[PDB]
Amino acid sequence: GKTFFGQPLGLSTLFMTEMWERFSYYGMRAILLYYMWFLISTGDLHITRATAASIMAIYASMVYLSGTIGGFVADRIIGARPAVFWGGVLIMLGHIVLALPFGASALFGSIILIIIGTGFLKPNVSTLVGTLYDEHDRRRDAGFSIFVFGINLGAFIAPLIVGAAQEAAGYHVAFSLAAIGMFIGLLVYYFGGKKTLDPHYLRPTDPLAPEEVKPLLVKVSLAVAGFIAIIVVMNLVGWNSLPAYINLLTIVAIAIPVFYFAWMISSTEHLRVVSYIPLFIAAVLFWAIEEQGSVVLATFAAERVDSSWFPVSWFQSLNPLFIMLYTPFFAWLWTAWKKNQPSSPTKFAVGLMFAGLSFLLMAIPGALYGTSGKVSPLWLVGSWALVILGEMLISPVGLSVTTKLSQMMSMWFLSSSVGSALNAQLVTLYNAKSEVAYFSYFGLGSVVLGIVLVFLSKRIQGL
Ligand SMILES: CCCCCCC/C=C/CCCCCC(=O)OC[C@@H](O)CO
Ligand SMILES: CCCCCCC/C=C\CCCCCC(=O)OC[C@H](O)CO
Ligand SMILES: CCCCCCC/C=C\CCCCCC(=O)OC[C@H](O)CO
Ligand SMILES: CCCCCCC/C=C\CCCCCC(=O)OC[C@H](O)CO
Ligand SMILES: CCCCCCC/C=C\CCCCCC(=O)OC[C@H](O)CO
Ligand SMILES: CCCCCCC/C=C\CCCCCC(=O)OC[C@H](O)CO
Ligand SMILES: CCCCCCC/C=C\CCCCCC(=O)OC[C@H](O)CO
Ligand SMILES: CCCCCCC/C=C\CCCCCC(=O)OC[C@H](O)CO
Ligand SMILES: CCCCCCC/C=C\CCCCCC(=O)OC[C@H](O)CO
Ligand SMILES: CCCCCCC/C=C\CCCCCC(=O)OC[C@H](O)CO
Ligand SMILES: CCCCCCC/C=C\CCCCCC(=O)OC[C@H](O)CO
Ligand SMILES: CCCCCCC/C=C\CCCCCC(=O)OC[C@H](O)CO
Ligand code: NA
Repeated sequence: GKTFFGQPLGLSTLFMTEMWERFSYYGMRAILLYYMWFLISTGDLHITRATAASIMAIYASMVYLSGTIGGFVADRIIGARPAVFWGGVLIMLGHIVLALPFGASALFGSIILIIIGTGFLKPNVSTLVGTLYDEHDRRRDAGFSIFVFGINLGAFIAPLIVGAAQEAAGYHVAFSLAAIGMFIGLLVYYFGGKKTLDPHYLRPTDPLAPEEVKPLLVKVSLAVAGFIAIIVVMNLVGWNSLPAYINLLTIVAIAIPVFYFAWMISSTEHLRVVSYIPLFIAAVLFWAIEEQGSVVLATFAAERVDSSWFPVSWFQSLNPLFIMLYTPFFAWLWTAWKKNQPSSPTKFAVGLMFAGLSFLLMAIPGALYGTSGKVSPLWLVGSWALVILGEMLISPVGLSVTTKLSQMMSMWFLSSSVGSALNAQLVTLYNAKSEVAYFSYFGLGSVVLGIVLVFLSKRIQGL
C-alpha cells in the first residue's frame, strides 16, 4: 500500500537524513575555500591560496578515508543507528565551530569533527537503507537509487542556499545554515527512525567477542603511536609546516591501498587482483579530476568567470545537478543496451576519457581569450557536463566490478580518497599563470590513460 516511491516507508527517513547531511557537507564545501581566501586576505590565516586549495583536497580525502572505517565501528562497537546519530551530532558541531566568532583557529577543530562525524554517518545510513529490505527483496536496487537521489538533491540545493546566505549575511551565518541543515537531518532521523528502523541496529550486529577487544586495542594503539612518532620526527628535522603535514596525510592516504595491493598480490585468481590495478588507477584519476571541481574549478569560477550577478559558489550545484539529469537516461541506456553492452573496464576507460575532456575543454577559454580576462559560465557548465558523464560510467559499476574480482571492497571507496590525496598535491600547481598548461596536461594525460585502458580492456574482461 503506502510506500515511498515503491519502497518501505523507512526510506523516507534515511533519504531526508542523508539529504540534509549532504546539504550540510556540500554547503560547507561550496564556501570553505573562499572562506580561507577571506581569512588569508585579512591576514588572519597565514597560508597561500595554493595551500588553501591543498587543504580542501586533503580534507575530502580524509572524509572519504574516515568513511571506510565508520562501518566497522558501528557494526562491531556502537551500532549503526547510534553511529548515524552521533556522527550527525559531530558533523553539526563541526559546522557550529565555523559559525562561532572565530577565524582561522577554528578551521582544524571543524575539519576534525566533520571528518569523524561523516566517517560515522556516511557508511551507516547506507547500511540502514539495506536493513529496510529482506534478502530476496527485488526493490533493493530501486531503493538505493532513490537514496542516491536524496544525496544528490542535498548536494544540489546546498550551494544555492548556503552560498546565497554567505553573500547576504557572511560566512558565519552561512556555516550556521550548514549546521542547521544537519540539525534538521538529526531531527528527522531521530524521531523518524524510532518508528521504522529495526531496533536490532541500536546495537552492533557483530559485537566484538571478548578475545577480540585487546587485539583491536593493540592495533589502534600501534597505529596512533606510529603516526604520532612520525609527527615527532617530522618536527625534529624541521618538516613541520602545514604543507608538510598535508604531504604526510597524502602519503598515508596513498600508502593504504598500495599496501593492500602488495598484500593481496603477494599473498590463482591472483591474476584478477592484478587486473584491478588499472581499474583502480583509472578510478583514482577520475576521482581526482571530479573532486577538483570544488577546488580548481571553484577557483576558476571565482577568478576567471563573469559571475557578477550570482554567487560563484553556486557552480558547485552543477555536479549533483548533472548526476540527477543524466541518471534516468543512463538507467534507460543500460537496460535498453541489450546487445554488445560495454564491459566495466571499457566504462572506466571511457569514463576517464570524459573526465579528461572536461579538463581539456577548460584549457580552451584561456588559450583562446587569454587568462587576464573573464569568460562565460558556460565553460564550467560544459566542464561539469563532461566529467559527470564520466561519473555515470564509472560510479554505478565501481563497487560492482571491484566485487566480481572485504579489503579490496573498501579500496573502491578508497579510490576517491586516493584521488583527493593526489589532488592535495596537484591543485597547488594551479594558478592564473599555469591555467592552460594545468588543464591541458592533466586533461590530455587522463584521455591518454583512458586510451591505454581501452587497449587493456579485453585482458581485464576475461579475468
Ligand atoms: C547524453 C549525451 C551527453 C551530452 C552532454 C555533454 C555536453 C557537453 C558540452 C561541452 C560543450 C560546452 C562548451 C560550451 C561553451 O564553452 O560556450 C561558451 C561560449 O558559448 C560563451 O557564450
Ligand atoms: C580516522 C581516519 C581518517 C583520518 C583522520 C586524520 C585527519 C587529521 C587531520 C585532518 C587534516 C586537515 C588538514 C587541513 C588543516 O590542517 O587546516 C587547518 C589550518 O591549517 C588552520 O591553520
Ligand atoms: C553534545 C550535544 C548533543 C546532544 C545529543 C542529544 C542527546 C540526547 C539523547 C541521546 C540520543 C541517543 C540516540 C542514539 C540513536 O541511536 O538514535 C537513533 C534513533 O533511535 C533512530 O534510529
Ligand atoms: C541545538 C543545536 C543548535 C543547531 C543550530 C546551530 C546554528 C544556530 C545558531 C547560529 C546562528 C548565529 C551564528 C552566525 C552569527 O552569529 O554571525 C556572526 C556575525 O554575522 C559575524 O560575522
Ligand atoms: C579509529 C577507529 C578504529 C576503530 C576504533 C576502535 C576503538 C578502540 C579500541 C577498541 C575498543 C572497543 C570497545 C570494546 C567494547 O566496548 O565491547 C567489548 C566486547 O563487546 C565485550 O566482549
Ligand atoms: C585517544 C586514542 C588512544 C588510542 C587507544 C584508544 C583506547 C580507548 C578505549 C579503550 C577501551 C577499553 C576496552 C575495554 C572495554 O571497554 O570493554 C569493557 C567490556 O565491554 C565490559 O564487559
Ligand atoms: C579523536 C580526536 C582526533 C584528533 C585529530 C587527529 C589528527 C590530528 C592531526 C593530524 C595532522 C594535521 C595537522 C594540521 C595542522 O594544524 O598543522 C599546522 C601547523 O600549524 C603547522 O604550522
Ligand atoms: C598504511 C601505512 C601508512 C604508512 C605511512 C608512512 C609515512 C612515513 C613517513 C612520511 C613522511 C612525512 C612527510 C613529510 C614531508 O613530506 O615533508 C614535506 C616538506 O618536505 C617539508 O616542508
Ligand atoms: C535554470 C537552470 C536549471 C537550474 C540550474 C541550477 C543552478 C546551478 C548552477 C548555475 C550557476 C552557473 C550557471 C550560470 C549560467 O549558466 O549562465 C549562462 C549565461 O550565459 C551567463 O552569461
Ligand atoms: C546533445 C548535444 C551534445 C553535444 C556535446 C558535444 C560538444 C562538442 C564540442 C564542444 C565545443 C568545445 C567548446 C566550444 C568552443 O570551443 O567554442 C568557443 C566559444 O563558442 C566561443 O564563443
Ligand atoms: C566532445 C566535446 C569535446 C570537448 C573538449 C575538446 C577539447 C579538445 C582539445 C582542447 C585542448 C586545448 C589546448 C589549448 C592549449 O594548450 O594551447 C595553449 C595556448 O598556447 C595557450 O597557452
Ligand atoms: C599524434 C600522433 C600520436 C597519436 C596517437 C593516436 C593513437 C591513440 C590510440 C589508438 C587507439 C586505437 C583503438 C584500438 C583499441 O584500442 O583496441 C581496443 C582493444 O582491442 C580492446 O581491449
Ligand atoms: Na558573483
